[PDB]
This record gives sequence, structure tokens and C-alpha cells, in this order.
Amino acid sequence: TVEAKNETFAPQHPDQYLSWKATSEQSERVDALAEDPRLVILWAGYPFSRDYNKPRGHAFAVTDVRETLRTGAPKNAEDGPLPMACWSCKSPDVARLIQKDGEDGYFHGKWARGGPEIVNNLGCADCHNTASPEFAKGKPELTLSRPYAARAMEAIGKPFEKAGRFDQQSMVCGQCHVEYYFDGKNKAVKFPWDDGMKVENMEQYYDKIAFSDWTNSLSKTPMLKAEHPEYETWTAGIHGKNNVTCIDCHMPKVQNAEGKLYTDHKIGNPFDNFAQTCANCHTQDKAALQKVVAERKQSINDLKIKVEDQLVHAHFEAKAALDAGATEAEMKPIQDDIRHAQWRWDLAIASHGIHMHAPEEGLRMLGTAMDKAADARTKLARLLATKGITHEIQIPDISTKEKAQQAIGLNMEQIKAEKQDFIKTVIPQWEEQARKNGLLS
Amino acid sequence: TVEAKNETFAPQHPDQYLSWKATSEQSERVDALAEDPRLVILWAGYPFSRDYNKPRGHAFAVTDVRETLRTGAPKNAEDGPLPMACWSCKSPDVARLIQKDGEDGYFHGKWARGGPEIVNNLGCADCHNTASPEFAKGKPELTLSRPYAARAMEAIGKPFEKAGRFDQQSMVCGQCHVEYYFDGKNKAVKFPWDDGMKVENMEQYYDKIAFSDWTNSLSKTPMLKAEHPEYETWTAGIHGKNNVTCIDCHMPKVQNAEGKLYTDHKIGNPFDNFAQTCANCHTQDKAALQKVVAERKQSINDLKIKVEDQLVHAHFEAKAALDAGATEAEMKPIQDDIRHAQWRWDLAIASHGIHMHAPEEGLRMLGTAMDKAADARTKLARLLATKGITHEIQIPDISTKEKAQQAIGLNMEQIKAEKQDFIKTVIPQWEEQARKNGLLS
Ligand code: HEC
Ligand code: HEC
Ligand code: HEC
Ligand code: HEC
Ligand code: HEC
Ligand code: HEC
Ligand code: HEC
Ligand code: HEC
Ligand code: HEC
Ligand code: HEC
Ligand SMILES: [Ca+2]
Ligand SMILES: [Ca+2]
Ligand SMILES: [Ca+2]
Ligand SMILES: [Ca+2]
Repeated sequence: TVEAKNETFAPQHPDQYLSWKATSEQSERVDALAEDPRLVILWAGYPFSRDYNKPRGHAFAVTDVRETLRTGAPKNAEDGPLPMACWSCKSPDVARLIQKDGEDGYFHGKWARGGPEIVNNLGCADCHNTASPEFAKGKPELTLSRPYAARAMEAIGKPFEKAGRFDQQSMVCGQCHVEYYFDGKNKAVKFPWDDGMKVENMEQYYDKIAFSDWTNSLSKTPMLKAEHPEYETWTAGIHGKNNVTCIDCHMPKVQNAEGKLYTDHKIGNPFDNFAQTCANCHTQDKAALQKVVAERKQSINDLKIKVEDQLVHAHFEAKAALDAGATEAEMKPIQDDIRHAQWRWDLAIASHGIHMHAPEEGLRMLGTAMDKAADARTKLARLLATKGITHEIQIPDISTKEKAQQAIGLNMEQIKAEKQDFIKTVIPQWEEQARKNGLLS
Repeated sequence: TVEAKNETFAPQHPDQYLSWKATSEQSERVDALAEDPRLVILWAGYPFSRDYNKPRGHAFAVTDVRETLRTGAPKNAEDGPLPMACWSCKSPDVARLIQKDGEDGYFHGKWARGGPEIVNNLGCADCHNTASPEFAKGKPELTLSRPYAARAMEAIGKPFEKAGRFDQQSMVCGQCHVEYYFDGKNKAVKFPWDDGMKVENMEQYYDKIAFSDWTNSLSKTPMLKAEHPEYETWTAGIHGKNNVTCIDCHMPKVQNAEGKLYTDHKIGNPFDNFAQTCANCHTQDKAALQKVVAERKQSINDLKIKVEDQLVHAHFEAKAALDAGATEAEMKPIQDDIRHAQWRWDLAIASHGIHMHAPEEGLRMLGTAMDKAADARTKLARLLATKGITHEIQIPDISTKEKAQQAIGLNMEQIKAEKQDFIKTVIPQWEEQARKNGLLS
């Protein structure tokens, strides 16, 4: 009953379909590791040290999860580093499978298993109850197609079905644009929102279940990874406090050539249509508003670099303490500090929109990260001294992405060669197979 | 021609006179050192470690400068810790003396010397050209009565006489509500704005002229003291960027009983008259806006305390290094870091309005302070280890103002008794001479 094949809806909804399809124009894929090699050190031991780009259009979600080095080059349906859950926020086929196989059945196994099943571009079924008679009549019928997201919204005291129109608008974005972790042996997507959506709430939450994402290979710290917390941070910011929704800025109401109103489905930079976005509410002109947002982006970027420099030193200083023979008991309180410092930093800046959505909250977060980075490095200086080291720990050359990846032991030549062979030969097999099974066009 | 006796104007300007006089109702004097005993440590060796209160009504400026422990108990016109310049932002008799004796004449000598001269409350001649025939007709004729403030406004490319009416309104407050230092032999008020008003600009400015306000007596760091930077920080925040003036919030247009509109001169908390302040521009209700401002206040306070705890440790750790025989050369880079860390912290939170005027900027500044505090403490830990110390440095009990003051070697019982006697006996003498000279009554 869930229709994952988006083009089904084109004749009935040409304004929404044509604009939805146009996210393919947002095609630039910017390498964030090249731009910030410190990230390779911070994420040492984790797939994000291999490959991390800025987001681009929705049209590319499927392509990009296939192509990222993070997903590797599985040789069969039970192989590869990552689980089925990596599909969850990329395609309406996820909705299709959850309905067919149930949530547990969908999450079981490896990402590689979903390859010939998850094939349509993030689309209509992700956000709309397309099976409602009202939808054909041109009403939105917004829904949460993801039960893990429905459960999260209830956990914050905001059940979707009791929510008004405007809260529901941001909630559909909130199915994917959130911080999450993989829960249980089968790695189900969960939002860590049980105690609240603030960095302090989530930190306490993860510590109480003793969860870690990975162990940093330099410091041996049990780490937490933050991912794109737009919902949580937008909530904290002044626009969210005034229930200015994701849609007010990213999906403005515009007019077709016949003067009819519709929701613009080309989801991108709100500044690209200032006249229909900020200008609905603000008297300031485009240049003046761009200048403010740019200033905040710079303030955040300057402070973020300072925190990351502290963390790079902390990881290498912990590596030096290990190399001088520090025991697990000696390392533990240091590693607790590093875990908390990096959690705070990563949640502060994992969203590329933080300087717009809640710049004051990103700044505050970075400040609390810096407090724990200070504690870690002071403990480490004292620990190193007990092992007879009283000099500054020198860092290897991390001036480019390539040097940093080399420095942490990654064989990037082999990694990329394996991935490129996977892209060359497996993806077409997946698509050929999906077409044979009627899942794709 | 400056008229420092404010009551002169009462019959011509009864609406402004009566509301100006009403700041006397804002009478609560809150002890900031009691609320945060860490301050006593950070300002060790400076008058601020003795006595520091939150501000109250303008009506109390002359009495508070007289009554603070900071000015002490001078025995004659050439005694006491502080110079004439401490009167500068308290009273229209400053304008009177500047015009009579010239600026250089005014600044010469000790605070004690101006006692029998600076006797009228902060008032009309501080902000108005009262000599103008237009003033008796009811036109404001705003003026800068302080030449150093006029110089500072020119330095930021905003000469007062070329400014529009609305720029001029906030400049009048920016005669006093600024960061300043004492320049040269005679200790003249100067605002450090030559290179701009950002924390980074002022930090570089003071470093280039190798200025310090005092040497912290625990760490022997040459320190910089920040004071109430409202003008600078208001300029950095979104309200300033939008030319919302100090007056828009703090001196709203109100109607008298006969329904005549005038500027309310009872300068206080804008939330006391929300209907004529925020509500002129905002649709949100009073409780909602209060909740937002309180939330930023707590955010800043939380982070401020983290930074302060780091600085308290740094000052004591530096004391331990010194006791362990650290050389001047060994201490120097640490002292640079402490000096910078505390400057950034002090400028961030020296203004009690920062959480309202520019919360993102106060937060940003505190993060940059934390970066330097961390550097200081890491270098300290290494230095201490070279002297055979590898344990954490224990801190004295500083859980109260009294304990903190005892710990830095203040004899508060004696300091307070000398002040009480100064207050009971010298101030009536000053007032007697002023009245005899027709300066007071
Ligand atoms: C609960 C939602 C969610 C899940 C689970 C999720 N993602 Fe994403 N992903 C997003 C969102 C939202 C973006 C765009 C925002 C951003 O990248 O900052 C994104 C972007 C991406 C991108 C493009 C940017 C980049 O990093 O190169 C890739 C590739 C990606 N995800 C792969 C994965 C992989 C691999 C996993 C499993 C570890 C995963 N995703 C799990 C929501 C999710
Ligand atoms: C990323 C989530 C998402 C995607 C995917 C999505 N929509 Fe929408 N859609 C929305 C939101 C949000 C609205 C605005 C609802 C409102 O006004 O309250 C909307 C509005 C609509 C409406 C109501 C008419 C209008 O324009 O206001 C229709 C019909 C529609 N979309 C069709 C489609 C079609 C066809 C597709 C597949 C090409 C699609 N949607 C994919 C989120 C989405
Ligand atoms: C089904 C999960 C999902 C849904 C729901 C979702 N997003 Fe996304 N979004 C993604 C992923 C994944 C990417 C990154 C795509 C890539 O890089 O290939 C992305 C990218 C973006 C970007 C970056 C676009 C660009 O060109 O750089 C923006 C902005 C965005 N989404 C906004 C929204 C808004 C607003 C909503 C709510 C109407 C929403 N998203 C709903 C998953 C989702
Ligand atoms: C008040 C207007 C506004 C609101 C509401 C809003 N956004 Fe944004 N968002 C922006 C602007 C503007 C940018 C780009 C900032 C820039 O140009 O530097 C941005 C950036 C982003 C990005 C980073 C993509 C990129 O690479 O630029 C994502 C993802 C995103 N928004 C998603 C969301 C989500 C999801 C919501 C709702 C939870 C939301 N936005 C609500 C205005 C808004
Ligand atoms: C649906 C109405 C609406 C939209 C659209 C809108 N804004 Fe706002 N904006 C507000 C409201 C409400 C406030 C809070 C201040 C107030 O009470 O007026 C605000 C506050 C702000 C502030 C001050 C707080 C902060 O975050 O620094 C900035 C800057 C700003 N907006 C920029 C933008 C930009 C840029 C856009 C376009 C990407 C935009 N706004 C679009 C309504 C809107
Ligand atoms: C450039 C103007 C200016 C200068 C010069 C100045 N002050 Fe002030 N003073 C202010 C302002 C504005 C306030 C209220 C704001 C605040 O305290 O944060 C204030 C408040 C005070 C208070 C009441 C609050 C407190 O700290 O207990 C005292 C006492 C005081 N000043 C004493 C002094 C002393 C002593 C000097 C000489 C070292 C001095 N002032 C120099 C502007 C100035
Ligand atoms: C802290 C600075 C300051 C103080 C002290 C001060 N004024 Fe004012 N005054 C202002 C400002 C600002 C305005 C508004 C000017 C405008 O509207 O542009 C104003 C306006 C006025 C006006 C014009 C009419 C009106 O109500 O707007 C008169 C007359 C006046 N004040 C009289 C006085 C009197 C009399 C005193 C002494 C009892 C005094 N002021 C003290 C700053 C001050
Ligand atoms: C002549 C110097 C001077 C001028 C001009 C001046 N201030 Fe003040 N202000 C002070 C001092 C000193 C205090 C602290 C008084 C005390 O605590 O005894 C103070 C206190 C205040 C307070 C705290 C009131 C309270 O009850 O806590 C506010 C608000 C304030 N000033 C605002 C303004 C505004 C707005 C203007 C411009 C109209 C400004 N002032 C003009 C020196 C000045
Ligand atoms: C957009 C409104 C607005 C503007 C503009 C404004 N203020 Fe404020 N200011 C406030 C509010 C509201 C508070 C009290 C915050 C609170 O209650 O927590 C405050 C606090 C203060 C305080 C601290 C007083 C105290 O009681 O602790 C001072 C001093 C002050 N303002 C002076 C100024 C000066 C000088 C200017 C111009 C450079 C200015 N303000 C501009 C609204 C404003
Ligand atoms: C002269 C008109 C005016 C006055 C009076 C005014 N504001 Fe604002 N306020 C603005 C403007 C303009 C913005 C920028 C957002 C926008 O474009 O609307 C803003 C933004 C804000 C913001 C969002 C920035 C932030 O800090 O997140 C808050 C909060 C706010 N105002 C609170 C208040 C409070 C509280 C008062 C009363 C003490 C107040 N303003 C009085 C015009 C005004
Ligand atoms: Ca992007
Ligand atoms: Ca996570
Ligand atoms: Ca006060
Ligand atoms: Ca100063």
C-alpha cells in the first residue's frame, strides 16, 4: 500500500513533483574532511574519519549513501561495516519495507541486504499519507512514516496526532534531521530524547545506559558521535520559540503560472528565494540579513576551531600516556573528560545550519565543551609527568586530509580502490535486480 | 554656565524632574561578591576584591562612590587609593569642574580632593545643554558633557555633532556605560576604542601599549580589568544593529495626567513598563519575553561559573609554581594566558545586561576565555612537574565572600571600621563646605 515510486504522483501533482525533482540542481558535494582535517583525528577509528561531505539535495540521498566510503564495499548481503539502519533516512522504500516486513524485520541484518530493495529517491511517501483520498484532492495529509520518529515525538510530550498543523510541519523534517543512535543488537534507529533534547539531557542519557558509538583509536576513549541535530537545535533557537517552522523558510508557499498557491518542494537555501521567505516577516533587506547570518557563521567557526585544536591535542596526549604505559584505571577519568568534551563539540556543530537556527546555543555548547577539554589536558599533563614526561606532546603533520588519514593508519589507496569497484559493478546489479522485481522503473 | 543643581530645573520641567527623581525608588544594593566569592580570587590585589555591588538607581551614584570600600577612607585631600577620575561618571558637578578648571585641572589629584565639590546627583547637565534657550522651551538639546566621551565617539567614526537624533540618544548613555581605563600621569578617563570595540580589538590595544590595571597577588599576572561595556556590547547585539536605542527600552515616551507625552526619566528595568517599551515593537506577551531573557541569563551564568572555576584554579596553581621557585621567564607565558583568559571573561560579564543586549556575544567571549584558561592550566601542570609536583593543587575554602577575603589576606573587620568612620564623619564635612560655597542645597 505504500507507494515508493515517486513518478506515480507526477500527473496528479505536477507543481509539487516538478519542484521536488529540482533538488537535483543542488548537486555540489563538498568534502568536509578536506576543509577540516582535524575531524580525521577526532573521528579516528570510526567511518567518519574515512569520508564526510556536506549535505546536498534530497535527490542525491540514495546515491550518496551508496557512494560514501563509510558504507564500504560489501561482498554479499551479510557483509560490510554498516547495518540496515543506514537506509532509514534516505528513501520511501524504507516506509515500504517497514510496512511489509515490520520494523524488526526491516532493521535486521546489514546495509548490503537493502541494496536491491532501497532504490527510489527520498520522496512523497516519506512525508505524506499518499493512501488518503484527500491527498489526491491536493491536501497534504502529513504523516510520520517512521515509527521510531513517532515514538520520539511522544517522548518529548508532542504526539504528532495531537499536534496542530504548524508543529506537524517541522515534525516531518524531524523524522530524519535529528541526532540518533543504533539501539540493541539489531541496531534500530532511536532518538536519545527520553530526558530531553538539550546536550546535557542527552549526555546524561548516554552515560546512564553506558552507550558508546566507537573507541577512538588514538586515545582509546569510548566516544559518542553527534549527527545533524536540526530538530533539537531549531527548537532551542528564537525562531523555533516563535514556531517559525522548517517550512516557513525552506518550503515557502509560491504561485504557479496560473496564479495558484502551492508549497515549493525544491528544499534548499532559503536565501535563494528571500522575497518569499525572510521577507514575509522582516523589513531588513537581503544583504543585511545575509551579513548577520555570515557573522554568526564566522563566530561559530572561529570558536569551533579552537575547541577542535584542544581535542586533537587531548587525543594525541592520551596516545602518549598509553605509549608510556598508563593503565586503564589511570586513563579512565581522562577518557571520561574527552568523551564529554567531544560530545559537546560534535552536537554544537554537527548541524551545518546552527549559526542560523540557534547561534547562541551552538556558542554555549562549544563553551561547555572547552571546559571538559581543559580538564582532560590538565589531568593528562599530570599523568604524563608521573611517567617522567614533562614536555609538550608533539602532533604529527595533519595539515591536509590525506596526511591526517595517513597519520591514523588508514590505507586510503586500498579503501578507495575497493569502493570504486563496488560503485562500478554492484550498484548497476542492484538497480537491474530492483527493476526485475518491479521496485524501480 | 553648567548648572549642576538639578532642583533649579524642577519648576520649568516638572514631568522630567519628578520621574528623574524617582530613581531613588530603585534602592536595593545587592552584594555581587557575596553572590560569587570566586570574584574575590580573580580580583586579588585590586579594590574590586573588597567590595562590588550590582548597580542601582542613578539617584544613588554619588552616595555609592562615597560609600564603597573601593574608595577607602582617605585622611586628607591627598590620601586614599583612588584618583579624581572616579567621580567622572557620578555627577553633573564633573561637567561644572571641567568647564571651570579644564579637563586636565579636573583629573589632577586624588578622589578625596573632589569630595567637597562633587555633591549633586547624576542629573540634567550630564545629558542636556541646559544653557541653551531651546532647553527652557522644552527641547532636549542633548549634549556630550564629557570631552573624553566625545573623543571616543569620533574614534569609532561617529562624531556626536554629525550623528542623527537616534544615534545621539545612545551616545549620551555611552558617556558612562562603557569600558574605560586611566590614561597617563593624571589618570584621565579614556575609552580603549582606537582599534574598535570588540574584545579582540581592546585586547590587542592594551597589549600594544603594555598596559595593566593591577598585578594579581596570587599569580603575579599583570591583569586587565573590564567595566560595564553596555555601549560596546549593545552595538554588537541585534537590537543595536537595528538601531533600537538605549532610550527605546529604558526611557519610553509616556503621558502625564493631563495626557501630555514626555520622556520618562525614571531609568530602570524596561520590563517595569512593558506596555510602553517592548510592546511597541513586539507582539509576544510580557511573561513570554521575560522567560526568554531569564533563560539567556541562566545560560550565561552557568558558563561564566565554569570559566571562573578554571581561573580560580589557574591563579592558585600559579601561586604553587611561584612557591616552588618558578622563574620570571618560566611564569611569563602562563601569565600571558591568564591575563588574556580573564580579560575575555571580565569583558563578557562585566555588563549585567549582556544576556539581554548581546547574549550571543557574551557567550562567544566566554568560550574564547576558556581556550586561554585551558592553555594556562596545561602549561602550569607541566611547569609544576618540572619542580617535582605531580598532584592536583588543593585550593583554600572559598565557599563564602568572607572566607575568600580571609584567604587572600584582607583584614575586612578593619577595612570596614575605617570606612564606617570615614562615612560618619568626613561626608557631612564635605556637604557642609559645599553648601557654604553655594554648590549644594
Ligand atoms: C535518523 C536519520 C539518519 C540516519 C539513521 C542516518 N542518516 Fe545519513 N543523513 C541524515 C540527514 C538529516 C543528512 C543531511 C544533513 C547532514 O549531513 O548534516 C544525512 C546525510 C548523509 C550523507 C551525506 C553527507 C555525508 O556525510 O557525506 C551520507 C553519505 C549519509 N547520511 C550516510 C549515512 C550512513 C552511512 C548512515 C548509517 C551510519 C546514516 N546516514 C544514517 C539522516 C540520517
Ligand atoms: C521532505 C518531506 C516531504 C516530501 C518528501 C514531500 N512533501 Fe509534499 N509537503 C510537505 C510539507 C511539509 C507540505 C506543506 C504542508 C502544509 O502546508 O501544512 C507539503 C505539501 C504538499 C501538498 C499539498 C499542496 C501544497 O502544495 O501545499 C501536496 C499535494 C504535496 N505536498 C505533494 C507531494 C508530492 C507529489 C511529493 C513527491 C514528489 C511530495 N509531496 C513529497 C513535505 C513533503
Ligand atoms: C527521509 C529523511 C529526510 C526527510 C524527512 C527530510 N530530510 Fe532533508 N535531507 C535528508 C538527507 C539524507 C539529506 C542529505 C542528502 C545528500 O547529501 O545526499 C538532506 C538534505 C537537506 C538539506 C540540504 C540541502 C542542500 O542542497 O544542501 C536541507 C536544507 C534539508 N534537507 C531540509 C529539510 C527540510 C526543511 C525537511 C522538512 C520539510 C527535510 N529536510 C526532511 C533527509 C531528510
Ligand atoms: C527562520 C528561518 C529557518 C528555519 C525556521 C529553518 N531554517 Fe534551516 N536554514 C535556514 C537558513 C537561512 C540556512 C542556511 C544558512 C546560511 O546560508 O548560512 C539553513 C540551513 C539549514 C541546513 C543546512 C543545509 C545547508 O547546507 O545549508 C539544514 C539541514 C536545514 N537548514 C534544515 C532545517 C530544518 C530541518 C528545520 C526545522 C527543524 C529548519 N531548517 C528550519 C533557515 C531556516
Ligand atoms: C514566519 C516569520 C519569519 C520568517 C519567515 C523569518 N523570520 Fe526571523 N524572526 C521572526 C521572529 C518572530 C523573530 C524573533 C524576534 C521577534 O519577536 O520579532 C525573528 C528573529 C530573527 C533574528 C534575531 C534572532 C537571531 O536568531 O539572531 C534574525 C537575525 C532573523 N530573525 C533572521 C531571519 C532570516 C535570515 C530569515 C530568512 C532565512 C528569517 N529570519 C525568516 C520571524 C521570521
Ligand atoms: C566611564 C564612566 C565610569 C567611570 C570612569 C567610573 N565608573 Fe563607577 N559606574 C559606572 C557605571 C555605568 C556604573 C553602573 C553599571 C555597573 O556597575 O555595572 C557604575 C557603578 C559604580 C558603583 C556601584 C556599583 C559597584 O561597583 O558597587 C560604584 C561604587 C562605582 N561605580 C565606583 C567607581 C570607582 C571607585 C571609580 C574609580 C575607579 C569609578 N566608579 C569610575 C561608570 C563609571
Ligand atoms: C542619563 C541622561 C539624562 C538625564 C540625567 C537627564 N536627561 Fe532629560 N532627556 C534625556 C534623553 C535621552 C531625552 C530624549 C531626547 C529625545 O527624545 O531625542 C531627554 C528628554 C528631555 C526633555 C525634552 C522633552 C521630553 O520629555 O522628551 C527635557 C525638557 C528634559 N529631558 C529635561 C531634563 C531634566 C529637567 C533633567 C534633570 C532633572 C534631565 N532631563 C536629566 C536624557 C537625560
Ligand atoms: C553620568 C554617567 C551616566 C550616564 C550619562 C548614564 N548612566 Fe546609567 N548608571 C550610571 C551609574 C554610576 C549607575 C550605578 C548607580 C549606582 O549603583 O549607584 C548607573 C545605573 C544605571 C542603571 C541600573 C538602574 C538600576 O536600578 O539598577 C541603568 C538601567 C542605567 N544606568 C541606564 C542608563 C541609560 C539607559 C543611560 C542613557 C539615558 C545611562 N544610564 C546614562 C552612570 C551613568
Ligand atoms: C532592546 C531593549 C534594550 C536596549 C536597546 C537597551 N537595554 Fe539595557 N536592558 C534591557 C533589559 C530588559 C534589561 C534587564 C534584563 C533583565 O531584567 O534580566 C537591561 C539591562 C541593562 C543594564 C543592567 C541594569 C541592571 O539592573 O542590572 C544596564 C546598565 C543597561 N541595561 C543599560 C543600557 C544601555 C547604556 C543601553 C544603550 C547602550 C541599553 N541598556 C540598551 C533592555 C534594553
Ligand atoms: C524599537 C523597537 C524594539 C523594541 C522597543 C524592542 N525590540 Fe526586541 N527586537 C526588535 C528588532 C528590530 C529585532 C530583530 C528581529 C527582527 O527583525 O524583528 C528584535 C529582536 C529581539 C529578540 C531576538 C534576539 C534574541 O535575543 O534572540 C528578542 C529576544 C527581543 N527582541 C526581546 C525584546 C525585549 C525583551 C524588549 C523589551 C525589553 C524588546 N526586544 C524591545 C525591535 C525592538
Ligand atoms: Ca549543503
Ligand atoms: Ca549519534
Ligand atoms: Ca540593579
Ligand atoms: Ca577597564
